[PDB]
Amino acid sequence: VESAVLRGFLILGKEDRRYGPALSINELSNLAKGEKANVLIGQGDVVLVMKRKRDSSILTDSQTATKRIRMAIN
Amino acid sequence: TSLEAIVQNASSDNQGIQLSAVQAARKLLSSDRNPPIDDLIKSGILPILVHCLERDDNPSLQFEAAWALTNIASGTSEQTQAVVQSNAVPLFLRLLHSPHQNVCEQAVWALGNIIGDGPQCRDYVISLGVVKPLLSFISPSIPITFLRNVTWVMVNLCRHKDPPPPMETIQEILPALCVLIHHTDVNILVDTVWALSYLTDAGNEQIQMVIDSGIVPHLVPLLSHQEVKVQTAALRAVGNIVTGTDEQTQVVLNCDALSHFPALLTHPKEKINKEAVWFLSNITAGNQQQVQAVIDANLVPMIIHLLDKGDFGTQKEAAWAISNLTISGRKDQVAYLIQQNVIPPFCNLLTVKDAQVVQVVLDGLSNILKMAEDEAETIGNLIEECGGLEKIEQLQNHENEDIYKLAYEIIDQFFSS
Repeated sequence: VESAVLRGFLILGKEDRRYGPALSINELSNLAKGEKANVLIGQGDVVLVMKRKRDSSILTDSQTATKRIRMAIN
Repeated sequence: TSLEAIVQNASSDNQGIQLSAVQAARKLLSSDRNPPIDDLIKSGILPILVHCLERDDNPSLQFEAAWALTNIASGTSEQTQAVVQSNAVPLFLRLLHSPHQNVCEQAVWALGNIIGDGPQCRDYVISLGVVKPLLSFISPSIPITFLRNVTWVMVNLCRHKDPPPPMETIQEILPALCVLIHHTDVNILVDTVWALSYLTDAGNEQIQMVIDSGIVPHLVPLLSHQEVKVQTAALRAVGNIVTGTDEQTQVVLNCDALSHFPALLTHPKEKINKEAVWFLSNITAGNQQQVQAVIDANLVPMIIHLLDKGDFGTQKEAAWAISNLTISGRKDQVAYLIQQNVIPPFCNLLTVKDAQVVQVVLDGLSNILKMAEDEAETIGNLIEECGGLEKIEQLQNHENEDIYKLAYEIIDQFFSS
């Protein structure tokens, strides 16, 4: 059960507390796409993981237009 | 005819003179791509322009003033903020109930710039109740140019995921999207789909809203739209969905999503390549039925090809796809991967500078080896022959101790006599 959850996550390495206090394997399924977390995978076993369903690259040239000026009537 | 003169005549109690002056201020604000906005803001014209919105007796003046304000708000955050700090926003909302289309439309436009400035501005314009008046304009009798502006503001309303748009907004906007996704106009279609992007980007709860609306069977087919701008956005939208749960992912696959991917994996544009394998990487992170579906759709060799000959971006996405399959899949599913010659193009990525990719490849190799049991040596031999072992061997350096440790254990468990 617990290792099935973890099959959705990439173990990156040692705990990195930049990413908060260790989580439970059950709390792991509350992450956002691509989100890194520290998780407790056994007694005295805390590692950094990344979610395998991932985030997208930042768009730039692809359609944005947040603000638009009106140059003329038509 | 100076700026200081313009602000003076704009104060006149006469309306002809005033309108003329406000028209002049608008003209200074639409003469190029870098208008004298800061100067206009400093002239004291802002409160005057704002008060003109009150003038129901003069739609020309309301429209001209709104136009000048719109252009000031099209600028930087500080310049947009100057407009909202003049208390313009509630008057724009008022003008959305104007019986005159010109005034309505310029109010919509100006509000779009203000909404687009950020989530706080978005939330404020929303809380005053912009969405329902906005979406009411959507009718078949509305002029396309008007409708394009509405749909653009609709996007801005959906943008920013921390904090994401409120429940009420999303529930209002989704059924309007169901309508607009059927439009033939390309600009509108693009916006409708980008609004769905952002909606699906706020996470799994919002994705369920998009799914529950019934819009996805109409969205997946836009992966093959003749218009690349539509495809790019539909790829992002549907792609966001399949970062959701397995059940959510399945909703998309059941709309025959994977049939659309040969033409994206071989697309001329590398950006489309990259986003296509990104998408597919999120599928190989699914269950076994979903890994099987990628295989059955004959997509793996195009993945391994892009993994081999693609630009770095697409290769990065390709390695994840492979690695994700390597832990999602059955034994035979991985066997297929190997007999499709994944081992050499996968190993060649161990040289790249992006450390994450390298751990992702190393993680892949490790799963492959721990999974193929009698074939550990057999696959060990594949890794070695393409020069992978050589690449793994010298990843045993300390510049990345996570990479190091993983390189060591593979070599200790699988390549030590």
